[PDB]
Amino acid sequence: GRRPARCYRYIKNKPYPKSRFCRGVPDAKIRIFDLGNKRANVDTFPACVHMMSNEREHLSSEALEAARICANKYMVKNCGKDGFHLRVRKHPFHVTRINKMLSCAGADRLQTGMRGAYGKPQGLVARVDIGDILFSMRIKEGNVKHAIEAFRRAKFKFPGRQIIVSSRKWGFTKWDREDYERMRAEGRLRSDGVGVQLQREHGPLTKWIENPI
Amino acid sequence: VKVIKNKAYFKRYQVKLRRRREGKTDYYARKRLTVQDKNKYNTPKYRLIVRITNKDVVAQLAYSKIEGDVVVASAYSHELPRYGLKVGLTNYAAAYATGLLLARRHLKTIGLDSTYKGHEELTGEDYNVEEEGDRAPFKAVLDIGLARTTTGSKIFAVMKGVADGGINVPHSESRFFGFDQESKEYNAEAHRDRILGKHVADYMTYLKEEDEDRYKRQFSKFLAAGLNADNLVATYQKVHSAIRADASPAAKKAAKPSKRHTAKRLTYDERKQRVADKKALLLQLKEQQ
Amino acid sequence: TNSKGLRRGTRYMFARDFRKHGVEHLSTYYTQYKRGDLVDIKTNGAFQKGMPFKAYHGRTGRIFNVTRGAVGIIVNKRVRGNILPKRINIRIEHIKPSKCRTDFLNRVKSNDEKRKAAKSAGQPVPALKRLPVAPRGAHTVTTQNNEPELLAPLRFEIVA
Amino acid sequence: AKSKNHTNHNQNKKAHRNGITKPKKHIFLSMKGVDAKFIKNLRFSRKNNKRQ
Amino acid sequence: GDIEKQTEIREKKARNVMRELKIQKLCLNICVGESGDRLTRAAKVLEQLTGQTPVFSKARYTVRTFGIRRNEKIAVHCTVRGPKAEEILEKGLKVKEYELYKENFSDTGNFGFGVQEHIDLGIKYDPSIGIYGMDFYVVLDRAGRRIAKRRRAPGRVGPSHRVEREESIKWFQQKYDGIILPPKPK
Amino acid sequence: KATLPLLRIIEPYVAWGYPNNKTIHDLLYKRGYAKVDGNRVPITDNTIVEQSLGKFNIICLEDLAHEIATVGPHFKEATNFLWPFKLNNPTGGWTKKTNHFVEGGDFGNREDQINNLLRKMV
RNA sequence: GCUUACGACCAUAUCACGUUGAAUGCACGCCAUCCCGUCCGAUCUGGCAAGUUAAGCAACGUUGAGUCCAGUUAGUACUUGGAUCGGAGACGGCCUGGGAAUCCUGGAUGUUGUAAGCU
RNA sequence: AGAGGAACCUAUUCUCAAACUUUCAAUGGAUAUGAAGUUGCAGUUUCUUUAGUGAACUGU
RNA sequence: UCAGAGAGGACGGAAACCUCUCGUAGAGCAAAAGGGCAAAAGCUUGCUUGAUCUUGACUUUCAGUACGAGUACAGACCGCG
Repeated sequence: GRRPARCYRYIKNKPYPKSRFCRGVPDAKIRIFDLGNKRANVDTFPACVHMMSNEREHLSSEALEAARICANKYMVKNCGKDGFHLRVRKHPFHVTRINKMLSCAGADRLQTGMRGAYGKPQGLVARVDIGDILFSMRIKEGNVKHAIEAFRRAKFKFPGRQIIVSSRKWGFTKWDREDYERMRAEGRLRSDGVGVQLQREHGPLTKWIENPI
Repeated sequence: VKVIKNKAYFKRYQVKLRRRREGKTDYYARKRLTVQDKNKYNTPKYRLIVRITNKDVVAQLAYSKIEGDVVVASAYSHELPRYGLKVGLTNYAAAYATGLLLARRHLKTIGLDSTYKGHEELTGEDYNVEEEGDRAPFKAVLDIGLARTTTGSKIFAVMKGVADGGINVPHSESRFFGFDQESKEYNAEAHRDRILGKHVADYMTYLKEEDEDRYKRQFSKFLAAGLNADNLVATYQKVHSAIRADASPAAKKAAKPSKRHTAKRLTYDERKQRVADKKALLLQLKEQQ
Repeated sequence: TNSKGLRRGTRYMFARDFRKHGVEHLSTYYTQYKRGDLVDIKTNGAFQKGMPFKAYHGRTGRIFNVTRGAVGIIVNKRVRGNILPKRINIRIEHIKPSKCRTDFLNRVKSNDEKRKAAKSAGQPVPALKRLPVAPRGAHTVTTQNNEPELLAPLRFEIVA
Repeated sequence: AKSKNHTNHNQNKKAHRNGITKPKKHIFLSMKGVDAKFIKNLRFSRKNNKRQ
Repeated sequence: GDIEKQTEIREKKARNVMRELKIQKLCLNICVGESGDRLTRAAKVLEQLTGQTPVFSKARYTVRTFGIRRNEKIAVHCTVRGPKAEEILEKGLKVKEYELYKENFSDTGNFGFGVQEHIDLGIKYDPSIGIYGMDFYVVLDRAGRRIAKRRRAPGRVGPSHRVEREESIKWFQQKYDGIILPPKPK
Repeated sequence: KATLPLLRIIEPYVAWGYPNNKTIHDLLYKRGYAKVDGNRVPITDNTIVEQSLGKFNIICLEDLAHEIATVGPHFKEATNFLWPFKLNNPTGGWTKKTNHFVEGGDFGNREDQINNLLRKMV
């Protein structure tokens, strides 16, 4: 069976990503990372909520997927599949190791002790720090209550302490809502699907004319 | 198709040295040609640069420094009309004459011409200036640049001219004209004839016999200068004699006033004004289209 | 334990600088080195011959021999409780003139010139000693067009 | 009974106990390891210079 | 206003004498796909056609499907410059009936074709030699290409001085009264 | 600049400050000792000062005090002639001795409060 | 204001497109008997001077890319030394000194030596 | 993960590297800081240079 | 001048060979990994035996021992140019 999370909770070793040196790493449990109305236009979901961590620990792929499913079910049932866009902002890339030992009577005969104790891959965990964003979501201003309740329900699936906050930014973009609105009215921000691109000044006036800013 | 010369390519690009980009200096050979042994300290190492343009032959003497080479002497084929020749300033005879002029000129300048006269009788036999008295002969190492080293090349013609003038240029007769690569034999008579331009006169006669029109088309300005296939050898001999008689550089003229012939770079305000004008014009066209 | 090869752990030490590979510029060879001069050692990876050992990289030494294309240098090396003046034959490409000694020579030249000039002109011998920067002296500051600004700490703001 | 146990714990203290000895000042006077040709010429020059 | 003068100056520049398209070279190729008697006879054919000995090109790899081994001579090729090139090109275009496809011209300004049998090129058949097909490739370019090919200080030819597909097609049509067939059914 | 770095290096182990006239005079008169041939000799007379610093025109405790206070041209000789002062523990005690002066402790630069401390220590 | 030979620093010099180019010069260029080298006078080599600035090359243009410099980021990140400092811990702040780098913003677009020459 | 022209191209975007890096600290390492020095004059050399040209040494 | 890409050419195809553009090394350099290298250190080719004889000095490990390996010279006889 899987070892308790307390064994690999805290960050102690250097990063151990899957590479040519570490082979035979089992697939991580969490595969999906963007749920809800992911293909939404930038303006569909102006309100944004973050779920930050207050601990420097390891978030297992199992825990990440558990929180994902919990929040996704809550929002699908309370607000519809096409009313939100949830983004898991943390990917499990750190590999933990286990030094398996036999646990039957007489195991000491075949046990190797501490000689050559380098472990084998066990699972994929995501290294987290204080202030790191675990979950993010963009929704309509009339669904912030559901967003906060969903993040509340999900945080109990993670170890340690998490804090749910609402961001001043326009959805997942990098501009506060007021500046985003002003720049979009001006013509400096071009739709980039979920996000937007800044249209800088410099360059040939031939492309300038296509959108005079 | 994926774009190859993109932002990352230009970010990572490293430009070769200026002269390698210009395809004008071979640095691998330059390092070996110009670098002096560190236990000789700041003693100059002298290099005889030979170059052939489409219409001229350049022979120079130089030595290297941290801030650029120092050319100490020079001689050009276009400077031969003072010693005679008006045409054929690129052939073997002109190259040899330019080399001889350079050698005599620099020996005069450094005050060794009287001590070292070199070979004053054109015979085509290999000649190495032999040390006389205490002062050893001036020494220089040949620099051909990017020219191919073939037997009978005009670069080696210039080198032979300098060596005959009396500058110690280390060399072998292998790449002189008249040296047979197969039998490894040297024909001093053939080399002398090539130096004196007998090949040019032979071509003149051959074309004159073959076709008059082709002969004129080939030797137009030779005839205008009055050089025919029975006078060229004597002309080259006279040129050699005049070069050996006098080799001081020609005097310099006065500096004429100069006026701008090219456009001057716009200022910051001018560039911004042009930007504004183009913006206004483009907006006008967009509105009217 | 580690292997004891010559170039162990020199991956970045012996590498060229970014966008600086290729042909070696010729001022390196044109530079003049004389016995008694001080030179810094910085290995050039592009020249595998006459390389200094990794322990002498970035160290300054004094030339004691000048060969055709190399120099013998005396470099101090720490070995337990003694400093050994090791002798190494390094090629020119791995060598660079040291500027500390030339700066000191310039200072000595200036000192001698000032002393000679003052003595010839009859002036008193001037001060020729470097002094540590002394504490700032007394002065006055004017507030005209520079009125003091009252500063206070700022309140905490939740920056999401 | 593992007995490899390498360390560098007290070695700097031991080295500094008696002070770190810097190299002498006459090491720059010897001509050991200098070019043979230069040394030969120097010997010839020194052999011939007239004292007075 | 200024557009008229710009256009007329551009046309006057284009009408310069150094911009004339000319046949830089004609490359003949015969890939026999194997070595030995057949390759030697193909070399004989090419020598007869041009007048200069060809050069053998060897395989770069090994392919069991092609029955080709690495470093084995599999092709014979030649390059011809000048009036002989013009004559051989005229013979090839006669064989092709002065007809070519729009896709036979490269975007750089060269063009090629092939002949199935060299007997059609005005060469008497020889039972010992046989019949060989071959590849014609005409490389056109203006004067001054030496800038990109000389050893000392090479440069790059200017965009206006470069050749293009439609200019090569116009040259072909005007010189040989060539026909441009409709594109082959894809 | 050649001495301030040393003070920063030795910050945790020293209390230092800017002595005043009374502090300097009290130190020189109550606890003045001279290094004479390696011997700690109490300065009970101006002749002791004159014997060693007479070459530099310092002949009395007042001259020595002036040299120290104004950092004269012979500050080095004047001070090195003085044996390091061996002060008494302050009457009233210390405060923390493990925290800087600005932390409510004792070590570091206490500026002109060194005079207050020395009024007890001396 | 320029051209050439040889350079030094090796993009502020590179790359893309375009305009202009007086004089020297460079270059393209014509020919292939001879020297020389090729399947091929394409390259290399040799003899020349009808023609051209078309290209190379030089100067200039571009709210040009790159490169370089500066500001901002920011006294921020990080960090030396101190505490019988806070906290269960992870960590956090304070005292004492050092102190960056991206994004973004603005500007610059080769300098120069020896020799010869043009104007 | 979508956006603009199923893959493909373009400009973006989320998250990472003990055996990635343009850039790059704080602590840290080394060297130098005059008499065994600086200026000249006046000799030696078979080394070096076309060359008193240099290099080095010598001098109560 | 490489790896590779684009565009053309009888049989020829995704892949044989020929041609032109672009190509900062994305190839190759006997081998492991890492450095280094573009008129080269890579590819093609000509000629060669310096992979020879001789003694010292030095670096690396280090006790500043030895071996091994290497560095810069000096003397001889040679190779290429």
